[PDB]
Amino acid sequence: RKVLRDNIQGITKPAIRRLARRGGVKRISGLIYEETRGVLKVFLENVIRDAVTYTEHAKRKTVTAMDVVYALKRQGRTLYGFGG
Amino acid sequence: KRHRKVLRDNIQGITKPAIRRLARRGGVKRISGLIYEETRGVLKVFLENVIRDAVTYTEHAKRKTVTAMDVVYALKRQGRTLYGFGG
Amino acid sequence: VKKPHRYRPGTVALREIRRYQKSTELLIRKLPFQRLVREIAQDFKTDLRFQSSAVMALQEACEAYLVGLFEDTNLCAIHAKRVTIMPKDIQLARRIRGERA
Amino acid sequence: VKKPHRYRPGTVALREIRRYQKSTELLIRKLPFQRLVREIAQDFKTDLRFQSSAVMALQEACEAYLVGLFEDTNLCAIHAKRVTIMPKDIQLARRIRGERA
Amino acid sequence: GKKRKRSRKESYSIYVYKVLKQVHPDTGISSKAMGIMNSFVNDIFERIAGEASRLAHYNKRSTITSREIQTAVRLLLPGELAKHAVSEGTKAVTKYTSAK
Amino acid sequence: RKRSRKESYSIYVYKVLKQVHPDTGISSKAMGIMNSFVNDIFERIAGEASRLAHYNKRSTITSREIQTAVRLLLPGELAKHAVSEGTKAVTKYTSAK
Amino acid sequence: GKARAKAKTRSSRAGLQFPVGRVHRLLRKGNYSERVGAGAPVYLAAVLEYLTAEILELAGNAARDNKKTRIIPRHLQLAIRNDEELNKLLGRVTIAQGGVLPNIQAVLLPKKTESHHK
Amino acid sequence: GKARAKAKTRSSRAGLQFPVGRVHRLLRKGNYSERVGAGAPVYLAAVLEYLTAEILELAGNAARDNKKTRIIPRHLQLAIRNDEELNKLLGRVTIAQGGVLPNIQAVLLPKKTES
DNA sequence: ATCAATATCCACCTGCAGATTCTACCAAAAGTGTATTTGGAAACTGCTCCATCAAAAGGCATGTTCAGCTGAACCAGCTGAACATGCCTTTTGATGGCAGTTTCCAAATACACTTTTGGTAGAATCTGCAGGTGGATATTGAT
DNA sequence: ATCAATATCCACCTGCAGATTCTACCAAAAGTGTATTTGGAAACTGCTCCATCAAAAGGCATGTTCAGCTGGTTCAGCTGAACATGCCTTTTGATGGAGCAGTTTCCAAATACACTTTTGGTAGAATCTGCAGGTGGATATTGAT
Repeated sequence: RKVLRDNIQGITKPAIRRLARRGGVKRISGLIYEETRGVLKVFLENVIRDAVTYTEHAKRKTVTAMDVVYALKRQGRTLYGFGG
Repeated sequence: KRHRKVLRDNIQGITKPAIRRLARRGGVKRISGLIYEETRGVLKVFLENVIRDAVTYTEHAKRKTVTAMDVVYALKRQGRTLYGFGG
Repeated sequence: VKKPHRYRPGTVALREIRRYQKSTELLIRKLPFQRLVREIAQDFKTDLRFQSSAVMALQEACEAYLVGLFEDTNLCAIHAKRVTIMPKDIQLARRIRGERA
Repeated sequence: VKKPHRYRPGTVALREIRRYQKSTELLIRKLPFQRLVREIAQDFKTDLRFQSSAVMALQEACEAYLVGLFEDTNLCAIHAKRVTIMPKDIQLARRIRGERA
Repeated sequence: GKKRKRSRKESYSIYVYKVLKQVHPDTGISSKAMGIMNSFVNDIFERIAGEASRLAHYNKRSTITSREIQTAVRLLLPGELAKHAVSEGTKAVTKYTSAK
Repeated sequence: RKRSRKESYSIYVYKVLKQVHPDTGISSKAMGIMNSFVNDIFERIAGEASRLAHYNKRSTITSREIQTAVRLLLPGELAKHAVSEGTKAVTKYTSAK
Repeated sequence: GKARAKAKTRSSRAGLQFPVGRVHRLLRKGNYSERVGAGAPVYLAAVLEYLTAEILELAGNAARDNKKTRIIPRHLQLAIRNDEELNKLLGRVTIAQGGVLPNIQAVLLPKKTESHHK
Repeated sequence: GKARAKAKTRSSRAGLQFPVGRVHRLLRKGNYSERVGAGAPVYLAAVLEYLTAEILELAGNAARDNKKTRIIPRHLQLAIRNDEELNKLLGRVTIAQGGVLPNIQAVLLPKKTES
């Protein structure tokens, strides 16, 4: 198991641009990208935090799609299409 | 004609200075003249939805009196939970 | 008539802010609110009655909703390099919170 | 021709908008997202495994969240008589939604 | 215990396909979409049953009847959708009670 | 059977207040807010525990489901202290049978 | 003694396609109430059928406009967001592989040929 | 035969002030699970007690700050909104007669060159 | 408003990745027959609310005055969008212990009953604080 | 900066409506003993995650130019904040009375329990077919002049 470090930078500038394009944004300041990365990291942390908690209750070491769906549900971001 | 006088043009009882005061509690220093009518409409939309749900609870219980608990539950479903009136 | 005092625009507004943010009393008159409530309920069901505490609860909820919206509106106004809130600020605040209609 | 052809700024962006709003494929790369997820998860629990569908679910949620925020951000930018989104627009939108940052 | 162990998993898929064939005879549906509709149905199920439970408990009633379902529908669903759903439910209960 | 029979958490809130700040009273309105608060957190924890048990096909609510619900529902530093208090209470209860 | 008349089902009696029996079992199993009346699952099944038909109807219309005979998630998202009431009910739901509705703010469009006035 | 050792409440055994029997009754009555374990209500009662003590502590501190000996709703709202974790947990809750926190946006105040 | 390049849409065309269709199996629905619980009809209680009205009251409405805001226009220069190279970094395809059954026996907990006694409604008691005077201090504006 | 004009905070006193205590009592917590459920070890087991490598292949980090957007500056028009009177709707405090929430009893009606019989719904293996991608033209876009 290799330690993972400095990986938020793999979410490149053009991918963030593409997402902004889907949002209808025409022009983007250069400082937006790092801010966006931080926002995403916080969201992800909270979801993973809850998903692993469900995992730990069941004494399982594999995070399922349903664990994520429930974590998202309690954060008000219900996701359809990955089960139940 | 027994009771229940018909209620008409009562939204004007939410006067300009009361709205101004609420805006002041919100930290607003200067207010355009067109804000007031819009605000009145916004409040009516909120209330209608709340009363709609409150009266529904009333009807299920076969009651003719709206209780505080009915309102609290109606507000809960709109994500604006109110504390202090029981439950 | 001689040398009358007059405060500049903004000083009294700030004094009113300080006053109302220090206190907790309800700012809308009870009776007109009662009449509004009865009118709205009447359009759904006739001859309804109301407990006094139900109306007080609705008043608390309504005022909390408006204060929160005016705070968000003020941030939108300041964002546009303005100090005066306008209808377009409320519509934006309502759109982002998801209170669309 | 003597000079290579070049579209003016504000045309290719629109073409990209129409293209990505017409399609549904995921716009973030699978591999760096999966690595980031594992990195975040590592600080909470050791020796974790992940189902592939868990990562696809997280990616759909993340992109939908960012898209919604960029829509609201764009309306905040336009509100200030600008066409360029800035960090202050994101901070305002997140403040109005009630998110802690 | 059989030689080849294999589980069971229920879904609303077959009923959605019957309804689809009723509304659009010359139309299919992908597996992902069917999964989305199953998720949708499950969500509305949980919402209505949970709300009906809450209503019954506040009024100290131990039975969930068609009345609580109707009320739940009126609270969760908006306007004309609520009116048409209510009409279909009432029609169904009336046909059931007679068609013993 | 006269006049009626109600119930509240009033007496227990006053004891905690007297233990933490001996020289302090409480208004009736404030006590009502705390009772509403307690009922709300009760419903939230029990409801989440119910959902967890249903997802794991378990018909019993144990101290594990409450603990997990607390970690999901309460934020950061608040959850660790609450969990520590609950754990100490459970160990003292099982010891003092 | 016994006759054992041939089996009929509640969905057939109510004139519905959705399973009344299963909904009944799901209500009993799930801690909703201690007991469940006979009419509740019929009404609920009918409501679910109406909502399913409405969604599938609109998605099928969007599918025909795109000249596709099979419904994909995109067509359901388009159907939901173009219907005011479904959008309200599903205001906080994400449809996987659904995308978003096309919508460009007028201000983002080029000036016009009025800028190319010649 | 029967001796009937005297009763002792579960709260005292757990070292708590909040009850246990009632919480157990409320879990059974409310369709949460078919059965409820003995430890669940102790843990829950302890959690409710800690959070209550936290609110009452901060509210009494605000009371002394205003030189008042009795807690009113205003003090509870001030306590919650000035505490990041309580504000997050109770972000969508309205405390009646609570008012709001004092907060004026810096750019709306007059410029401080006035003398 | 004609001209070069451009991207994008429109008609055939194929095999293939699902999507539909069809047999066998079985958990799970439905059908009888009893027991056990109920929500609705009726009656009786008394108590919370409603209509309306006589008298302050402080709140609101109109009507004046004006400092200061908004919105529009204009310009320096900085910003980020298009676009050409060539390279990392990603994509696909091979290759080599933990989630899900089955059993168990035993920790844990339902169910009925009796016993104790803690909590709660209400009469008495207490007491913190709104309210009201009054003095001394902090903000404010014109000058 | 200097100084009259208004607000704000504190010190003090006093009656009192709301908060705290003492009775009384009764429905619910708690201990005891049967009987019941299912949770954690312990042993399969099969299947699907994890590294690892190798051959592509294309998207993006770098670097370049240059249209045009932002934000600073000025400033004219208007326009809401502030304030002086006079109406006048809200507040209080009764007075009458009226009908409806709450509780109790009894009931035919309705649902669970327990067993047996029977079949639609799932799982897997066989056919159907709609379309991602590719090929070839035709025409709306954009821009330069």
